Amino acid sequence: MAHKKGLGSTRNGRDSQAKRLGVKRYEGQVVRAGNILVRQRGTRFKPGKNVGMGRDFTLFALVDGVVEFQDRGRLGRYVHVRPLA
Amino acid sequence: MPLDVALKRKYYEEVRPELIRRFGYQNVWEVPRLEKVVINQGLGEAKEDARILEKAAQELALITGQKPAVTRAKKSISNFKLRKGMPIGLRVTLRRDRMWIFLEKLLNVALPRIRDFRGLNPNSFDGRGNYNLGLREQLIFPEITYDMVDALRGMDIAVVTTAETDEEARALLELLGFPFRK
Amino acid sequence: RMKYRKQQRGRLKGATKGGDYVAFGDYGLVALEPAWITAQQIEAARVAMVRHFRRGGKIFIRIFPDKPYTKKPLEVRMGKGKGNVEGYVAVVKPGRVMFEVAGVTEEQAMEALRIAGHKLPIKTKIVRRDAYDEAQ
Amino acid sequence: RIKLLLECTECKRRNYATEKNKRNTPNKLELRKYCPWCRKHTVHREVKI
RNA sequence: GCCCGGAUAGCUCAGUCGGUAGAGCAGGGGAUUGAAAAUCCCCGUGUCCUUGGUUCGAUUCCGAGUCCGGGCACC
RNA sequence: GCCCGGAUAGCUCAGUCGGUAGAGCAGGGGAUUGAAAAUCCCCGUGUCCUUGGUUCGAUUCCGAGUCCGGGCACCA
RNA sequence: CGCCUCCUAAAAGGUAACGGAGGCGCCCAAAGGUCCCCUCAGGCGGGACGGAAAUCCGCCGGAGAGCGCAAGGGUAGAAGGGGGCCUGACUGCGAGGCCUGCAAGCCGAGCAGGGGCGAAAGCCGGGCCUAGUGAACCGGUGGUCCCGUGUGGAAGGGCCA
Ligand SMILES: *[PH](O)(O)OC[C@H]1O[C@@H](n2cnc3c(N)ncnc32)[C@H](O)[C@@H]1N
Repeated sequence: MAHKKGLGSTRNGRDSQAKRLGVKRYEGQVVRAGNILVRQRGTRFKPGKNVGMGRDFTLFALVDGVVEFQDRGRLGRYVHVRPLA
Repeated sequence: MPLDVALKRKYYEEVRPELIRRFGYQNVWEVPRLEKVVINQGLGEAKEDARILEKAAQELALITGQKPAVTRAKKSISNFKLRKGMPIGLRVTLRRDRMWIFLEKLLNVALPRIRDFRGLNPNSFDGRGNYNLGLREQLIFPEITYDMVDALRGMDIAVVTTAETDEEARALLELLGFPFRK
Repeated sequence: RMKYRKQQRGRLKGATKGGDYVAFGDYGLVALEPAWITAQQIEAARVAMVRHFRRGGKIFIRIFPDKPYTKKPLEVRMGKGKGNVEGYVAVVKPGRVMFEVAGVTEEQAMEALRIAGHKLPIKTKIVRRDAYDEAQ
Repeated sequence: RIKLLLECTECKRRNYATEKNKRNTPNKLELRKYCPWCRKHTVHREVKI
């Protein structure tokens, strides 16, 4: 008396908003304070000279510097801002 | 009292060079002397809090300077694997001389003293020649009388020695404070 | 089969090549053109062999009951959480080092395999130890 | 309503500053500190329900 | 495709909110009977499911889990 | 969110218009006890929720605080 | 049927699916500041009331114990464990950037008033961080002391909190 399918909605209600962060400011490019560079939800980044780590593990330009990519090899990743020009 | 003080002083001072070169021939170093002595006893869970905690007091006290308050069962022994922080650190880490009139009074003057208190213990320290042996019953009246029926018993102390390897350490407190049988 | 005390529910699907080769006794069954193979079928061979071999002196192993295959429903219409666990098996694809001993000493072992796999489920080949292998 | 209720700071009749706060542990106990725009900084006090 | 151990004495179920556990039935020992019932006196019983955590203290308050339950499984 | 009531013995509750704290039940103790009772006498404990002021003093009087109980009204 | 975390986004970033998984719609009055100290679990060997597992001694160790809460990142060159003193979990504010079409949400040197931790070289405009969140209307209260429908006031009302 009525063979038509059957209920079946087990459920995987999963979700994660999109995001940002990362290696976000190109070699050498003109990098001014206020200008953010590389955000890290960790510590792949050590705020070297003029590199200001914001109250969030966010690499922000502390000075008018040329984009200073300072991978200090093994010490870890070290970010730096070079004395303008 | 200060009697046995001068005593340990000498026992060791001389015995030291004694065996020191008797076998050493290093440079009369901690080959093999003894330094500082911590003492530990029957953990707070042995508690009643106010009562036997204060008794732990009396005892730690007249014994070597330090005597218990009221807190001995937190994060509780509870049921088997039931325990949290560790607010029951009741011990004396006193460091030197006091310690020696102690090697004295203690080992050499209270050693055998109560119920078959013989001492026929194998490899006393042996865990690197530094201590081992704590006794499982107080020096009864190392002072005080009935100031608690069960009062205390789980007693065990430890010395910080340099009597490096055993045989050596053995020479050390063996003749210095008595090596309990085989 | 055996893929006991797993950890997750299901895998996914692909295939292409891997890392099976060696030897391990000199009575070898190597796949060639497969993919996953029923842990069962597997046991099948296991049997086949075991039995043939005067029924005693042990064979060895090879792959494992590896993944969880799901036909999900039972035959419904499709949209389940794709749930349902159901058939568990091997994931071997480039002629793989499938290793089986016993002490047959011969084309007897041969037969054993012959059927075991002839059976099993693919274009495959068999042999022995042909170019040793040096490790650290 | 939970052991989390909102209060705010006011200062010796010469201002009031805000901020929420709680209820739990030491409950009422509510002096605190803070600084109003009164004078240049100044105690304040806090309390205020 | 849910509702609460929906727990705690041998059982059926109270009680707590963390201090208190209880009752009925069962049961053990005497009494009545010629002997059993019934009836009459006396009595003992609890990891309060396991579990970590908090707290000075947890059966009780949180966190995880096991079991037994309850709403659909069918248009 | 206002508007009323209470806070007392272990339980439920009396209580000068400021001078004492009292019932009822539970709990315990003896006589009675085929017997269960009912009877029958006897007790047990109180910052009278807390903090101050009124008064020679205050369970009481007033303010304030916490709590529980009632009620009544809204809620973008 | 809102948000955080991991996979698939396939290597920039970034994307469905009735695709996998799994948490939050608390608080922490001091896990909020800074100054001074310290420094894991676990392995082994030796020990009172032990007695698989406390407490103490003796070694060993890319740190896998740890950080309210889930994941992931980080990370004891401690954000982690302990002591002292204290409120900036400040108002005025910010240049200049993350992402985003909207609004959002988010990162922040430095100038001012004003303090607090050291003597100070300086850190502090909440926490170790990524979830604990809600326009607009409407109306309340603590201001303010701007407006008032002739003028004085006021019902009432504008901006602040
Ligand atoms: P009935 O007793 O016929 O059993 C199910 C029948 O109903 C139809 N059906 C069930 N569920 C449906 C949804 N969600 N959409 C459309 N039709 C649906 C089936 O055809 C089945 N025969």
